[PDB]
Amino acid sequence: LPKSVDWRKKGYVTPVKNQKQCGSCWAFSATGALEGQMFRKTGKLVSLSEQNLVDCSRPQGNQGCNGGFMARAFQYVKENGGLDSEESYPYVAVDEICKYRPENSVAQDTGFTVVAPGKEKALMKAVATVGPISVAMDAGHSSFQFYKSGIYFEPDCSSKNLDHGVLVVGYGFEGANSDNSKYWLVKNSWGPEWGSNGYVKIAKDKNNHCGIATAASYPNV
Ligand SMILES: *[C@H](CS(=O)(=O)c1ccccc1)[C@H](CCc1ccccc1)NC(=O)[C@H](Cc1ccccc1)NC(=O)N1CCN(C)CC1
Repeated sequence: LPKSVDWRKKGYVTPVKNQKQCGSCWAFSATGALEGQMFRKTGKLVSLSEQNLVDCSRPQGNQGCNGGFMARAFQYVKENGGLDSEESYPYVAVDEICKYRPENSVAQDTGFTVVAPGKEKALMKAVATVGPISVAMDAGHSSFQFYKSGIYFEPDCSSKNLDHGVLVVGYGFEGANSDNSKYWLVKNSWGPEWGSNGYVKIAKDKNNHCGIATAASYPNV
C-alpha cells in the first residue's frame, strides 16, 4: 500500500459541510462515503442529501438529529432504492417528514461492507483500495472540540465507546520518518472553520486510537 493517501486530491471528496445544531454526524459520514463511491463509478462528484437521510431513515433505526448509524443509512439507501442530491433536498438541521423524490435520486447502494473491527491494517487496506471510509470514533473529549492542527491524541480516548461518525479520506505521517507520526486524515462535519480547514489528523497505528477502526464501513455501489 502507499505510505500516504489523500482522496481529496483525486476528486472523491466534497467541500466540508456543517451539521449545525443537529446530531446528524452519522448522515454526513454516510453521504461522504457514498459521494466517494458514486464518484468511483460515474466520475461525477455530486453532493448528497443528509436531510433525505435524517427525515427518511427512521424505519432503519436512525433517529435524525438524535443520532444514527452510517450502516443503517446505507441500508436505507438500499431499501429505498435511491438518495436525492443536496440541491434537490436541502439540509435544514431539524427532523422533518420524509420528502424523498425518486426523479431526483442520484445515488444508490446495494448494502455495505464492514471493515474488520479494530483492525487498523484492514482500515488502511480499505482506504487505499476503496476510497473514503465511514468510521465512528470517541470524539466526546474537550481536546477534540479544541483541535486545530497536528496529530490528535487523547489519552482518555476509548476504542469501544464511540459517539461520532466521520469520514476517513486518507492517511499519512508527519516529519521525515514514514514509520513515525502516522495519522488518519479525517473529514469532520462541523464546518471548515473547525480544526484544520474542517479536517483532523487522528493518531494512526496507536492501538486503534479513539476507536477509529472499530466501526468502519463503506457503501457498495
Ligand atoms: C453525531 C456526533 S456530534 O453531534 O457532532 C457530537 C457532538 C459533540 C461531541 C461528540 C459528538 C451524533 C450525535 C447524536 C446525539 C444527539 C443528541 C444527543 C446525544 C447524542 N452521534 C451519532 O449519531 C452516533 C454515531 C455513531 C455511529 C456508529 C457507532 C457509534 C456512533 N450514533 C448515535 O449517537 N446513536 C445511534 C443510534 N441511536 C438510535 C441513537 C444514538
